[PDB]
Amino acid sequence: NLRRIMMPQTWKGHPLRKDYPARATEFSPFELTKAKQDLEMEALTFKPEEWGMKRGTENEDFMFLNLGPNHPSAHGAFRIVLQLDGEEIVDCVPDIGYHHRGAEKMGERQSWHSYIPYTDRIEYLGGCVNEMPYVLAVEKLAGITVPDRVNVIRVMLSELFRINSHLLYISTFIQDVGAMTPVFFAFTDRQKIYDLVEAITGFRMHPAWFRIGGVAHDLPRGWDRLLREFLDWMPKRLASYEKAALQNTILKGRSQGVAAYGAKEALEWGTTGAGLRATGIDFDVRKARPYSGYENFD
Amino acid sequence: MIPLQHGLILAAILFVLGLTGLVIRRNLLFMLIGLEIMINASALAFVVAGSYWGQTDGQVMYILAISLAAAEASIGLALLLQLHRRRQNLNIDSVSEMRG
Amino acid sequence: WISPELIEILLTILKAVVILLVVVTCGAFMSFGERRLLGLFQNRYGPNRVGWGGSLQLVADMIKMFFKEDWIPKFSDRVIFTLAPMIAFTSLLLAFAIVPVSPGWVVADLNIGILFFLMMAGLAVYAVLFAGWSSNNKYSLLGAMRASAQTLSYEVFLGLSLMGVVAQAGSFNMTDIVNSQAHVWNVIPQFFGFITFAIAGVAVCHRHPFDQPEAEQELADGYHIEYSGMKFGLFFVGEYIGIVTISALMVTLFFGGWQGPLLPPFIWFALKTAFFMMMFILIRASLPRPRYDQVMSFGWKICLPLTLINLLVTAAVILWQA
Amino acid sequence: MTITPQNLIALLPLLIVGLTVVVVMLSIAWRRNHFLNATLSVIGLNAALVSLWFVGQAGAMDVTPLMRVDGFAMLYTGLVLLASLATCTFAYPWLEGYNDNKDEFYLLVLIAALGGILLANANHLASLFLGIELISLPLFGLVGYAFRQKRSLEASIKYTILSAAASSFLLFGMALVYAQSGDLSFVALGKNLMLNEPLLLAGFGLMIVGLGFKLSLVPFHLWTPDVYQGAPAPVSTFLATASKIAIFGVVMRLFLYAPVGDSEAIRVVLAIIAFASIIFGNLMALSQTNIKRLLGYSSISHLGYLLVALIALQTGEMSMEAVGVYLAGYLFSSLGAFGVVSLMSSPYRGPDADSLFSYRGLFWHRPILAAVMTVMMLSLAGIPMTLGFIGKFYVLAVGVQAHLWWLVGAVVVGSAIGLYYYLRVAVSLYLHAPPSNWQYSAGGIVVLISALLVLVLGVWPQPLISIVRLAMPLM
Amino acid sequence: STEVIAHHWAFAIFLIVAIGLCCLMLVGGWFLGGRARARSKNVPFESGIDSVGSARLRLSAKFYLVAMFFVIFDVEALYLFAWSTSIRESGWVGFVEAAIFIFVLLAGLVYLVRIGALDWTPARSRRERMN
Amino acid sequence: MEFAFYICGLIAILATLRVITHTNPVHALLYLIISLLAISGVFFSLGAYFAGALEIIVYAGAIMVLFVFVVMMLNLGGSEIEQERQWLKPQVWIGPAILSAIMLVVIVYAILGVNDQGIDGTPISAKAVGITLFGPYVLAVELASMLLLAGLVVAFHVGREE
Ligand SMILES: CCCCCCCCCCCCCCCCCC(=O)OC[C@H](COP(=O)(O)OCCN)OC(=O)CCCCCCCCCCCCCCCCC
Ligand SMILES: CCCCCCCCCCCCCCCCCC(=O)OC[C@H](COP(=O)(O)OCCN)OC(=O)CCCCCCCCCCCCCCCCC
Ligand SMILES: CCCCCCCCCCC1=C(C)C(=O)C(OC)=C(OC)C1=O
Ligand SMILES: CCCCCCCCCCC1=C(C)C(=O)C(OC)=C(OC)C1=O
Ligand SMILES: CCCCCCCCCCCCCCCCCCCC
Ligand SMILES: CCCCCCCCCCCCCCCCCCCC
Repeated sequence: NLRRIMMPQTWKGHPLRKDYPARATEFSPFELTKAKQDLEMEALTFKPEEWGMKRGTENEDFMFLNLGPNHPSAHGAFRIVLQLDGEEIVDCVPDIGYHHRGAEKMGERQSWHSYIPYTDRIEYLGGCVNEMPYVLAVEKLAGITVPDRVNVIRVMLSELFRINSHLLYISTFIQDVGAMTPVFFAFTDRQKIYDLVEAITGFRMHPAWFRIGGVAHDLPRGWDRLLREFLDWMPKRLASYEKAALQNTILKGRSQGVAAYGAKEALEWGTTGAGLRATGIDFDVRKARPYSGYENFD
Repeated sequence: MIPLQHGLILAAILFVLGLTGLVIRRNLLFMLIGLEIMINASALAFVVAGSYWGQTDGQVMYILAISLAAAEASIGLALLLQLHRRRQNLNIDSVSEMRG
Repeated sequence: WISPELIEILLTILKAVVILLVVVTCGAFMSFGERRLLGLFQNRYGPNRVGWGGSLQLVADMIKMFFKEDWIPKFSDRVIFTLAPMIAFTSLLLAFAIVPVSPGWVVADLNIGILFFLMMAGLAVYAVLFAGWSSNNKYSLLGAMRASAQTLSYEVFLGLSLMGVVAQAGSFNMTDIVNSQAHVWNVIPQFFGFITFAIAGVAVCHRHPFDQPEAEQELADGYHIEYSGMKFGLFFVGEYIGIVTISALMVTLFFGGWQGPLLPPFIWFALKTAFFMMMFILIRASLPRPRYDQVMSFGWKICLPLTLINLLVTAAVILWQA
Repeated sequence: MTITPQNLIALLPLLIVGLTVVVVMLSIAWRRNHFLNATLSVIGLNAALVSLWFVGQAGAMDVTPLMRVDGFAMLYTGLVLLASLATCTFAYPWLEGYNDNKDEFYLLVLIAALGGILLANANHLASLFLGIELISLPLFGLVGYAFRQKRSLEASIKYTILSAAASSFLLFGMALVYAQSGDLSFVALGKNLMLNEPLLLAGFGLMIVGLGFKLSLVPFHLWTPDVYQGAPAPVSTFLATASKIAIFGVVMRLFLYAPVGDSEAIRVVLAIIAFASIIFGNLMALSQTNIKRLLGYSSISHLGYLLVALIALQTGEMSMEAVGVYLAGYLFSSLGAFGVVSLMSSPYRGPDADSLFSYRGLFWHRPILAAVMTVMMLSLAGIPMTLGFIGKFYVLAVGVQAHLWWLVGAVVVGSAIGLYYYLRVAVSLYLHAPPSNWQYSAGGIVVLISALLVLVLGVWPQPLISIVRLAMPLM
Repeated sequence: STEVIAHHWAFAIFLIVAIGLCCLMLVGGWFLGGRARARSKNVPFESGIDSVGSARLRLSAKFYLVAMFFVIFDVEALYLFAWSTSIRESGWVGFVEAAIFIFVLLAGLVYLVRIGALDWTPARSRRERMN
Repeated sequence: MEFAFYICGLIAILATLRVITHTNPVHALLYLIISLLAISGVFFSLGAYFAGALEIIVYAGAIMVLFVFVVMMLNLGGSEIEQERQWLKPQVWIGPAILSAIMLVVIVYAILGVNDQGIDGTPISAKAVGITLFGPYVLAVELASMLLLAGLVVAFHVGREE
C-alpha cells in the first residue's frame, strides 16, 4: 500500500524535492472555505476497503473507531483507526503525518547555526538530547574536536533532559493506567530540573543552547548548588513513585504481559531504546558507540 | 379494602396482553418479552390470592414463578443467540421447515 | 388545623425536606470538596480564589452550568437522552430516603430498607445504559457496554454482602440494624461483608477505580460525551449524591450509624459519613484502574464466594449463640 | 412440620439423583471425561433404583406438605428411572460422534429425572409446578443439544416457547384455584364447597391447558411431531417416555385426591379431549413417512387411551391399576422403538435416520433390530401376545365398567387406524432395500430386553398385574 | 397509627420534591444562556474526523454468557435474602437447608469457572508472556 | 392503599399494552421496566412487601441483560424499526384480538362469581416468607436450586460461539 503518509491524500507534488518551495509564504495563505473543509474532511475519512478490512462478519458488525487525533491517550496529533469486534482489536491502522512540520526541508532552508532551534523541536521532551547528534554531525563536517569541559557540559544537560523526559513518561504511563496522582509530583520534580536548566540555558523546554564547537555560554556561578539540590530531592521522590504506583498489583495487572514482543520482533521493526533492551539485547549507543565523552562515566 | 376480584381481573388482563404479544410478534425477542409478561401476570395472580387469604404461600409461589422466569429467559436468550448466529434474523416464521 | 397529629405530620414532612435539601447541597459542595481534597492529597491547593477559600467556586460553577448551552443532539433519541440524567439524579437520592441520620430523623422507616437500596441501585444502572445508547456516539455505546459489564461484576454479590448484617439484626429495617450495633459495630463481625460492600458500593456509583463507563483515558469520558450544560451537571451531581448515600449506608450498616459515646448522634453520623466521603476521594486519588474483564473475574470468583461463606459462617455463629 | 430421618429415608431417590447431579457436575469441572461422567450418571440412577427397596421398607407417609411417598410414587419413580437409564445408554453411542462437549447431556438427563421423581411424589400445587419445570427446562437443553443442526434448533425453540406458554397457563390456573380454595394441597381443592364453582373450574381448565400441552393432548398437541423429529433420538426416547409418564402420574394423583375430580363438567371436558386425542393422533399418523413424527402422533393417541382410563377414576376402582399396567407396557414399547431409532442414528453424523426408506429392508443388515422394532409396532398397535394389548384391554375394561361408550368406540376406531400405520412400518422392515463397541451392544441389549419383556408380559401378564396392584397410594 | 402516616407523607413529599427539583434544574438549564450555530455542530464527536458508519450497529458484547449467569445468580441471591432475615426462627434445620442450597450454588459457580464459561478475554490480552 | 393499587394497575396495563404494540426494542424495554415497577407498586399496595421488592430487584437486572442483547443484535437505526413495522398489519393483530378478548371475558366471568371479602392489605413480612420458605417449603428451595442449575447448564451449552 504505497500511499502518502505525511501529507494528505489530496496533496500535489513531493515536498522534499529541490524544486518544491519550502516556505508557506510561497503559496497562497491558508483559506478554509466550506468546500475545502468538506473536501479535506472527506479525504481524512477512513476507507476500510483501501486497507483490506471488511465491515464485519455475518454475525456482527465491526466498529471503526477514531482513536485520535483528539483523544486523551493519543500523545499528540495522532489517529489510530481501530477495527473493533466488541472491545477486541481485529486490526488497527495508525494514521500519522498530522504533526508534520517539514523539519528536514527546513534543514535545507536554514544555515548550519540557525537550524539548531529546529533540532530542539524534533523530540520536544528531549531538548539538548535532540541538539547533541546535530551538533556532533556538524562538528564532524567542520573538523572540530570539542574540549573535555564541553563534553561534560553536554553530557550533564543531556542527562538532565533524559531525567525530565523519563519523569514525564513514567508519570503519564501511571496516569494512563488509571492512577492520576504521581503526575503532579513528577512535574514538581521536572520543575526542579527546570530550575537548573533555566539557570544554565535561559529556557525551559527548547534551550537551543548547544553550539557548533561548544555551548552558548559558560556555566553560571552557582549551578552546582542547583544540581546538588535536585540530586538530593530526586531519589526519595522516585522511591515514593515506585512504592505507591509501580508496585501496585492493579498497575502490574494492567501492564505485565501486555503488548509483549521478543528480540526478533524488536529487530525486525527497528525498535530501539527501552523496548529493545527489554527484549534482552544489550544495545545502548552510549556504550556501543560512545560519543561526547560518555566513556569517562561509569 | 381492595376486592380480590379486582386483583384477579388485573392479573388476567396482564396475562391476556402478554399472550397477545406472544402470538402477534414475529421477532423472537418480543415473544420472550410476552412470555415474561405472562409469567409475571400469573405470579401477580398468586400474590393477590396469597394476600386475600393472609398466607405466605402466595409470595412463595411468586418466588418459584420468578425463578422459572429467570431460567426460562436465560434459555430463551441462548436460543435467540443461536437463531441470530445461524440465520442472521430473528423472524420466528423462518424456523418452520418441519411440517406435516 | 390545630391538632397534635397534623403538626407531627408536618414536622416529619419538614424533616424529610431538610434531609433532601442537605443531601443535594452535600452533593454539590462535595464536587467542590473533591476538588479541594484532591488538591490536599496532591500537595497543592485546588480552587481557593473564588470567594474566601474557594467557597464561591460552587456558585460560579453552578452559574456557568446553568448559562451553558444545554443542548439535545439531532442524532439522539431525545426523550431517553433527557431521561437518563433524571435517573442518575434521582435513584440514589431515593436510596438515601431510608438512611436514619439521627434518632427520629429518617424519611422512610421501611420494613424492606436495604431491599429498597438494592432496588434503587438496580434502577440506577439504567441511567448510564440509556445515556450511552441514546446519544448515538461510539464512545458512549462502548461506555454503556462497559457499565453493563460492571453491573454484572458487582450486583451478583452486593446484597449478599449486606446479608450478614441483615442476619445479625434479624431484620431488613435499618433502625433495627443500627440498634443491633449498640455494643459492637458491624465492621468487627461482618468485616468480609464490609470489604465486599465497599467494593460493590464503589462500583454502584461508577466511581474510580470502577469508572469504566466514563474512562477518560480510554473512552474520552464515555457515556456522557454528548451531554452538556445542566444534564452533564445532573450526571455529576447524581454521582456525588450517590457517594453521599453509599457512605451513609456504610456508616449505618457497618459503623453503628449515629451511635457514639460523647457527641450528639448526628455529629457521630456526620463525622463517619464525612470520613467515608473522604475515603471515596482518597481511593480516587490513590489506586489505579483495573481492566473490566479483571473486575468481572474478581467479582464472580472472589467476592461472591466470600459473601456466601460469610453468610454461612454468620448464621452458624448466630445459631450457636442462640 | 419438619423432615424426620424416616422422611429422609423416603426421600432417597431424590437425594441420590441430586447428589449425583452435583457429583457429575463437579467431575465435569475437574475434567471432561465422557466415559466417566456417563458411568457416574448411570451409577447414580441405578443407586436410586435400588434405593427404592429401602423406600418401600420405610412405608407410605407425608414428607412436608409438598410430598407424599406411597407405592404409587415408588412405581412412577421406578418408571422414570428406567427411562432415564435407557436414555443414558442410548445417548453414549450417539454422543460418541458429537464433536462438542458431551458431558452436559447426562447432567440435563439427571435433572430431568429429578423432576420426574418429584412429580411421582408430588402432593402439592407447588410440587406439581416445580416438577413440571424441572422436567421441562433440561429438555429445552436436551432437545437442542445438537443446535448446530436446523431441526434440533427448531425443535428446541418450539418446545421452549410453547412450554413457557404452557407453564404460564398452568401457573395462572393454579393461582385461580388457590384464590378459590385457600390451600395448595391436593386434598383441599374443593373442600370448602356445589362443587362447580366457576373460579375453581376456570383454574382447573387453565391447568388442563398446561398439562395437556405436556401430555400432547388435543388441541395442545401440535408441537409433538415437530419436537419428536427435531430432537436427538435418545432425547426423543426420554421425551416420549419419562416426561409423559411422570406428568400423567401427577395428573392421576391430582384427580384422585382433589374433590373437584368428581365434577361432571371436568369429566366431560376430559372426555372430549380424550376422544379427539385418540381419533386425531391415529388419523394424523396414517400418511407419515418419518418414523419420529409417526411415533409422536402415536404418543398423542396413547395418551388419549390413558386419559380414557383417567376419566373413570372416580367411578370404578380398576382405573389406577389400568394406568399402571398401561404405562409399564407403553414405556417398554416406546423404549424399544425409540431405541432402535437411536441405535440406527448412532454415532451422530448430523441428520438422524428417521425416514421410513432408511428402515425399509432393515432385516437384511440388522435382523435383531428389525425383530425388536416389529415387536414394538405390534405392541403399540395393541395386538395380543404383546403388553400393549394388555394395556388396551385394561383401558377397554375400565371404559366398559364406567359406561363410557363413546370412548370405547373411539378406542376401537383408533385401534383400527393404528393397525394400518403400525403394520405398514412393521412390514416395511422386511422388504428389500436398494457399532463394534460394548456401549452400542448395551443399547442393543436394552432394546432386546424391552422386546422380550413386551412379548413375555403380553403372554403372561400376571406378575405385572400383581406389581401394579401392590403399588397402591394412600386413599 | 400517626408516625407511620407521617412517614408515608414524608416519603411522598421527599420523592415529589426530588423529582420536581430535577425537572426545575433541567428547565433552568434549557432556557438560560445562548445557543451555538455551526455547520458540523450536530455531528457526533469522534475525535475530530468523520465516522465510518455510526453507533447504530450490531456490536457484539463478549460477556453475554455472564449476563445470563447473572440473572440466574440474582434469583439464587433472593432465596438467600429470604433466609437471612429469619435465621433464628428457622434454626439449625434451616441452616442445613441453606448450606445445601449454597453448596449447590457454589458447585455451579465452580463448574462455570472451570469450563471457561466465565472467560471472555482475547488470547493476546490474557497476559501469559511475562518476564 | 386502594389509590396506589388502582393507579399502579392502570399504569401496568397501559405500559404492557404499549410493550406488545411497540416497534423500537429499547423503548419496549423501557415500557416493560415501567410496567414491572407498576406491578411492584401493586404488590406493595396489597401488603406483599417482599414480592414487590424482589420484583424491582430481579427485573432491573433481567431487563439489563435484555438491553445487552438488544444492543448486540437488534439496534441498527431505522432498519429494524421499518422491518418490525412492516411485520405489524391491521389483520395480523385483529386476528388474535378477539381471541384474547373472549379469553379475558370468560376468565373475568369466572372471577366475578367468586366469594370476595376484600383484601385488607395487612403486610405479610419477608421474615414470615422466609420462615415458610425454609419450613414447609424446604424441598421447593432445593429443587429450585436444581432448576436454576439446569438453566445454567442449558445456557452454557447453547449460548456459546465455537
Ligand atoms: C463507603 C464506600 C466507600 C469506601 C471507601 C474505602 C474502601 C474503598 C474500596 C475500593 C475497592 C477497590 C477494589 C479494586 C478491585 C480490583 C480487582 C481486580 O480486578 O484486580 C485485578 C488485578 C489483576 O487481575 P488478575 O485477575 O490477576 O489478572 C487477569 C488478567 N486477565 O488483581 C490484583 O491486583 C489482585 C489483588 C486485588 C485486590 C482487590 C482490592 C482489595 C480491597 C480494596 C482495597 C482496600 C480498601 C480498604 C479495606 C479496609 C481496610 C481496613
Ligand atoms: C447393573 C446394576 C443393576 C441394578 C439393578 C437394576 C434393575 C433392578 C431394579 C430393582 C428395583 C427394586 C425396587 C423394589 C421395590 C419394592 C420394594 C419392597 O420391598 O416393596 C414392598 C412393599 C410392600 O411390602 P412391605 O415392605 O412389607 O410394606 C408394608 C408396608 N410398607 O411394596 C410397596 O409398597 C410397593 C412396591 C411396588 C412399587 C413398584 C416397583 C418399583 C418400580 C418398578 C418399575 C418397573 C415396573 C415394571 C416392570 C416389571 C417387570 C416384571
Ligand atoms: C490533569 C491534571 C494534570 C495532569 C496533566 C496531564 C498529563 C500529561 C499530558 C500527557 C499528554 C501529552 C504529552 C500529549 O501530547 C497528548 O496529546 C495532546 C496527550 O493527550 C491529550 C497527553 O495526555
Ligand atoms: C446545582 C448544580 C451544581 C453543578 C456543579 C457541577 C460541578 C461538577 C464538577 C465535577 C467534576 C468534574 C466534572 C470533572 O471532570 C473533574 O475532573 C475529573 C472533577 O474533579 C477535579 C470534578 O469535580
Ligand atoms: C457529611 C454528612 C452528610 C449528612 C447528610 C444527611 C443530613 C440530613 C440533615 C440532618 C439535620 C438534622 C440533624 C439532627 C438534628 C438533631 C441533633 C442536633 C445536634 C447535632
Ligand atoms: C405464516 C404463519 C402465520 C401464522 C399466524 C397464526 C395466527 C392465528 C390467529 C387465530 C385467530 C382466531 C380468531 C378467533 C376464531 C374463532 C374462535 C376459534 C375457533 C372456533
